[PDB]
Amino acid sequence: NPDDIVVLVGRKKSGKSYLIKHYFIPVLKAHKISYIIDDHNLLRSGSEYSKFGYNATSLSDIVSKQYVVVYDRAKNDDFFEKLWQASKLHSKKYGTTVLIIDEAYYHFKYKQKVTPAIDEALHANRHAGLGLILSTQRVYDLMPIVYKQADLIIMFYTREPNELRWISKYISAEAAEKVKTLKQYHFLIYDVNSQTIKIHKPILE
Ligand SMILES: Nc1ncnc2c1ncn2[C@@H]1O[C@H](COP(=O)(O)OP(=O)(O)CP(=O)(O)O)[C@@H](O)[C@H]1O
Ligand SMILES: [Mg+2]
Ligand SMILES: [Mg+2]
Ligand SMILES: [Zn+2]
Repeated sequence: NPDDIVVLVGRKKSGKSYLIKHYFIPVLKAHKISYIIDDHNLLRSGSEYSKFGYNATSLSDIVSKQYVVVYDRAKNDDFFEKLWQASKLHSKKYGTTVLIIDEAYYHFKYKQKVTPAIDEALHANRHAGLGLILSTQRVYDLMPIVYKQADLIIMFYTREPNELRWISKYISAEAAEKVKTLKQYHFLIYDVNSQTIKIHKPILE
């Protein structure tokens, strides 16, 4: 489902962005589904996702360009609110769109303020015609309501006790047990709605 909320959790170099770049993005593009990437990581030239769409420099670009990448310099509440409004208008034009947010702790941080945009993103995304892919490094980086509102939660290896406790409490105790034994680039997929778990082999490319 293009309007699903998907959350990816994995340590640095776990393979979560690789999953976005070589599974999610290709599948979206294959089904002719548009996306907007909120990118926080600068590279030597450009940003991490520069190759994956039009590098926007105005709000107008966000609405008009079918595949769009937004480098987020301010990384604040005001920016996400503006991006969300522009994403909704983008969705009006291009139909159901996935908003991809790497390093999502900038906008959905544990104990941060829930703006109107955040509340809408997590509760009214389908009506807004927007799916979400949210990515973070530790489970406890984000507001627990993100996991309660997700449709799919993807997790790579961890045995960190606070992480396991969060997973047990807000996601699934079965997930908390199974995440401990994942090998490199293997991942667990928890379906929040069916309460089902599948272990996935590393993706090819
Ligand atoms: N399924 C897979 N098969 C082979 N190699 C993989 C893989 N998934 C990830 N890798 C390798 O691991 C490296 C790091 O992957 P990735 O960038 O997805 O993790 P990450 O997003 O957590 C790092 P960062 O914290 O910088 O964002 C990639 O350069 C890739 O070469
Ligand atoms: Mg990454
Ligand atoms: Mg130890
Ligand atoms: Zn951002």
